[PDB]
Amino acid sequence: SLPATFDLTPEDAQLLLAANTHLGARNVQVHQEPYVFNARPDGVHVINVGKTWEKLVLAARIIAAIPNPEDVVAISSRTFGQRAVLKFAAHTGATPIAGRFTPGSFTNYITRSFKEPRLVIVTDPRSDAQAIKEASYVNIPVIALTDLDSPSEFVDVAIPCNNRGKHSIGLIWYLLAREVLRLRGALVDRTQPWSIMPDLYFYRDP
Amino acid sequence: GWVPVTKLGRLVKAGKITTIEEIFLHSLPVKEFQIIDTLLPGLQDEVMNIKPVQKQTRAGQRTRFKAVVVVGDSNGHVGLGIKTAKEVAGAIRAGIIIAKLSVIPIRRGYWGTNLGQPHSLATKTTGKCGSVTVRLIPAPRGSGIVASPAVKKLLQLAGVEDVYTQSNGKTRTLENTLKAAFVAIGNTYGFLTPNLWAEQPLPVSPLDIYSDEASAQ
Amino acid sequence: MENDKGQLVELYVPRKCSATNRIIKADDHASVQINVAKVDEEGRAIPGEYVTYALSGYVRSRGESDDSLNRLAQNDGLLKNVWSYSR
Amino acid sequence: MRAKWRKKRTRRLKRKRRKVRARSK
Amino acid sequence: PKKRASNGRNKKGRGHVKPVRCVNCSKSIPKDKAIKRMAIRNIVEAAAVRDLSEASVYPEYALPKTYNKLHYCVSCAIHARIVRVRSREDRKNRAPP
Amino acid sequence: GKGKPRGLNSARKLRVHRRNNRWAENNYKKRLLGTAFKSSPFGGSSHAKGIVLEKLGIESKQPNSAIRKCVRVQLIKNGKKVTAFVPNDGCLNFVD
Amino acid sequence: TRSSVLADALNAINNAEKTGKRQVLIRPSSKVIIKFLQVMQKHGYIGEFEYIDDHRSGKIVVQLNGRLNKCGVISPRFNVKIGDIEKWTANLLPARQFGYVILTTSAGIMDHEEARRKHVSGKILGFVY
Amino acid sequence: VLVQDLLHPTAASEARKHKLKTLVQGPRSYFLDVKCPGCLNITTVFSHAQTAVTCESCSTILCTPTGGKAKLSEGTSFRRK
Amino acid sequence: GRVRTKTVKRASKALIERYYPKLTLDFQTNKRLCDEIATIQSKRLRNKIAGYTTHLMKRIQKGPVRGISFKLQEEERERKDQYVPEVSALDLSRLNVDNQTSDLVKSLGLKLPLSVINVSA
RNA sequence: AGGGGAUCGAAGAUGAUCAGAUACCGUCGUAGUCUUAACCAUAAACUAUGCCGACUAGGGAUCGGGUGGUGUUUUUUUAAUGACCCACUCGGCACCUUACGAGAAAUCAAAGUCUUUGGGUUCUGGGGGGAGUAUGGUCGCAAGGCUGAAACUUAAAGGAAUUG
Ligand SMILES: [Mg+2]
Ligand SMILES: [Mg+2]
Ligand SMILES: [Mg+2]
Ligand SMILES: [Mg+2]
Ligand SMILES: [Mg+2]
Ligand SMILES: [Mg+2]
Ligand SMILES: [Mg+2]
Ligand SMILES: [Mg+2]
Repeated sequence: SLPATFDLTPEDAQLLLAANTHLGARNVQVHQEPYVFNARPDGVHVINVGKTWEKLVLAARIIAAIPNPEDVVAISSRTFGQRAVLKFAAHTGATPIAGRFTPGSFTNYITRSFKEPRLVIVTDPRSDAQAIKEASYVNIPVIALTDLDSPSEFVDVAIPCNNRGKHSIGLIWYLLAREVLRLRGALVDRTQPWSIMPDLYFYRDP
Repeated sequence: GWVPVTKLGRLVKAGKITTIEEIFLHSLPVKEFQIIDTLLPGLQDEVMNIKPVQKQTRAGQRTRFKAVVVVGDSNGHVGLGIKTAKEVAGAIRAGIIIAKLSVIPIRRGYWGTNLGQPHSLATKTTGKCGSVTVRLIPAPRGSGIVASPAVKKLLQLAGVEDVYTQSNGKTRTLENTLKAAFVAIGNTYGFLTPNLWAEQPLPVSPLDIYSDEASAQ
Repeated sequence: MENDKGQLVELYVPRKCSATNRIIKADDHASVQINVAKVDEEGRAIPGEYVTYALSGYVRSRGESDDSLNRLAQNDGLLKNVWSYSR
Repeated sequence: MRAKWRKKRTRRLKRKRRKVRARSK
Repeated sequence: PKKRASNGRNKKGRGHVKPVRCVNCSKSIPKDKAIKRMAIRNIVEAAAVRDLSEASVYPEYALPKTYNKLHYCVSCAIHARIVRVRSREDRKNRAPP
Repeated sequence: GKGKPRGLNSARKLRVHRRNNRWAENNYKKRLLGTAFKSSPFGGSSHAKGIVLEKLGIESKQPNSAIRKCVRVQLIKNGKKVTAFVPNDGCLNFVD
Repeated sequence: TRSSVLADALNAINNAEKTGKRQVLIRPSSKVIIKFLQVMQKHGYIGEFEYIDDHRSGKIVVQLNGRLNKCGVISPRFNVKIGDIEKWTANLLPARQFGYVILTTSAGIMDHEEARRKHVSGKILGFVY
Repeated sequence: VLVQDLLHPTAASEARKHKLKTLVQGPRSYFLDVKCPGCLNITTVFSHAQTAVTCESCSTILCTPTGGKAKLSEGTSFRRK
Repeated sequence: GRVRTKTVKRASKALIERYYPKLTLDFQTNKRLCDEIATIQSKRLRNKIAGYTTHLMKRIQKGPVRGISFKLQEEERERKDQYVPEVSALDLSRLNVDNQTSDLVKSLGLKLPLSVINVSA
């Protein structure tokens, strides 16, 4: 189906290993076992990064299939993903919601933050649980940046990645944006790396 | 007049969606009763109960009136609406809106041979709300709606000609009984039968086809 | 279904969940339809051309959609070595 | 009237009914 | 109706545990249902320590402590504000502090 | 198996259980005991005849307040005394 | 103790089907179970099933196509005449057009329509739709 | 998981399972040839013996029964099968 | 005793929203400019609104005030948001990897400059 | 019926309190509390949840047994064994989350796999009282237990939850 130049190139694996996206939780929940390439001594479970790359590319194909990019919605209440979702918003259509989700954003058509998206990407199914719950009320597919412990309820596409490291969250959102742009007339040639680096997606103190 | 605030109402107003069956097929949530008014103009309503409910207070009992409303064309659609309000007229109007917003399809079928148009249900169905269980059984032609007046009126508004009804529980709780019946008729399109086993190409929703004139900027 | 002399009489023929083959009801608002853009040479989206799946609200409410979607996408060639039959 | 005390009172009436009957017997 | 899954006690697998006597009123209490507290007090005070350090041989000798496990009936624990009646959701919380 | 036996050969148990438990019904108990013939003013019949012994003024139960104008009757076929209401405005004058 | 291996098998299939499983294990796999599964298979209510041979009573893995609404046992196996098959179908089957009542006859284990056209009758095993 | 090969489970999963609860139940026990300190006569010892198994030369002990696998007598060598 | 009602707080909020450049830190000119940019039916209410506007401008001079967004602060919001380091933090500083991760990359069949290390148990 | 009879303590005494107090509170105190040999056979004898069997979801802790780590630890420095750690497994007392599903709800992994109603089997209930009364029988030294109505009377009694 894929040609594939879409295999995990060793420079992309280089970024994923450098962002510690493979360092998973110590308690894998039963729907997240397929994404586990063995534990480590001292308990950390390694995520199979190639499966992260395949799920990410599938997620970007789902995003690219959405006709209007502005009704792709990306959610991150966690600060570690707030800049990443905003940058994903700036580079794609990607109507962003960073911070509080304001219960009633998908229902309650009279709220000022009322959106009617075609797809929702969340940084954390635990922290953005209200948005996932509201998605299940109005037929919205959900992609989520999931660790091995995060729940998979009403999550259709799970990208297996570290949910704790800001580099991991910033990289996955940056890679998702890069792949989405590659799969349309915005990053015309797939071989050469993107001009902007994964760092501007990372949260910064204070 | 009416200016849509949702994508579905915007498409229905523009005429890109012309039947409510597309809304059923793609499970699109309905949040504006003007969509139902546009797509099903021949929709008749009926108030089935107005009973008061009271709330004890520091000073006496505050009374509101709860209206149960059933809408439906006699050709395969009904809606149920429950609304309590200060005034009976207000509860009735808002019940009519809620009833229209909840409009569901029903699967009508043949009791025996498929001669003519469907006249009954295609399957035995049950619904439950509170203690009340309402069971609908397909009935032969000319049987009529063998049901109590309230359930009979809901089925008449649905378009069923012949049906058998069995009830259990405190059926005098009218709102529970009507809800149980509304569930049972809603289950008609949930029940999988061998003539629905055939695979289908899984169409594309008009929310995607007409995404251009939806989501107005 | 269809009457004596043809004439399909169904208000509509509902969609079926691409995972469990359950009928997706009109009120199943937790059910989703997922479009995956088909990709030509050198990685392009081909708008309006999707591989489509439908997931029942039950599967999503059971936390099974991600695994089910892995299996269907792999069976359709979208994924390569994500889902495994034996476990 | 507590149930166990009504039981106790009924045992007293029964205990004396079975004595007047034995007496009248 | 039923108030608690652990009816009011901690007994699932016994039938009979043993009685204990309330320290406040001598009421007989199944030992698992009794409200138990551990009073660890200074043998003197929180304020006469300096006096006893000044006016005693054996500089800072031991400061011994007094240990006693108190058993309370439900009534005496509530009336002494040891357990402090709680809301429906908050009574399910078993944490001490 | 939700209680009751289900064996193909448990007909005796089921019929005896039903026999035992029909005694919990009011009508079945009364009919099989023959209480209408035995313990009832009318010996199981729909109507009876009697002689007016005396006119009574029965004070109605609360919250009502009225004199209900009944008669004590001694039944011809039994000799039992019954109280019968005399229904209408007046009509106690007709009874004597 | 285990009293009906067929009741246990059909319960396992029902509870698997209701939760959405594509497969189910069955133990211990009588031949009546096998014939019952074959009647469900020939009408499309299950898929392909496998008999695992342990040396005691075997097991079965059944593949499920998602089209089974309910398979059940009727215990006790009531004696059924020709003329009271239709009352069992009326009591058990959702509609007159689809669904099958499974019988065991000296002509074999079969559905009620094959029983009608062979003009044979017997005991009732169960139903499927 | 909702779709899995019940006929071909992983060997790791089967090894993890109870002996009665694998696809076809079987024993996790084995038999051993044991060579005693004294002589080189072959005696076959069950893994979960329950007998204080002795030989001809060292006619005292080779294994001590336990609640599970027997323990060899600290001076023997053994080979499975 | 001097808590401001939402009518004052909302009016001052909106005034800062759409008139921040025109406003100052001085109440005298702030009330003189409330006269022309807003229609207030009372001199006392206008004084309160301009006083709370001046108070929020004083707060704005030291860090942003939550809920209040004007052009002069949002432009420097994206100015700070577009910060890009001179060298990556995910580029190689000399790739420390342990045993299971090394098995991961070799199962993937990718050749990368790894460096296997041992972790104390 | 013997023995024992420290303690506490139906009865009783007595001091209080109060309108009264033959109750709560105080001090005594027989029976009893303990034991032996016989009785009795009842408790909110409760998980108010019969037993046997199968299946349906996730998790961690814990008790007993087992299996496996070139895993720690003391004893000669480490062998082993013990104890502990980790990972599994069978059995058990339970717990937590969720609500598939159930329920009137409270709530419930059984109280689920029920009008899509059937795995086997035992017991019990059929509005509230009268009444666990009367009568007969039977057991018991007795207290009492088991079995157990009716005449009559009545529009409610009751369950769970909501607002006050
Ligand atoms: Mg209470
Ligand atoms: Mg007990
Ligand atoms: Mg029975
Ligand atoms: Mg009893
Ligand atoms: Mg009981
Ligand atoms: Mg235990
Ligand atoms: Mg009755
Ligand atoms: Mg009764």
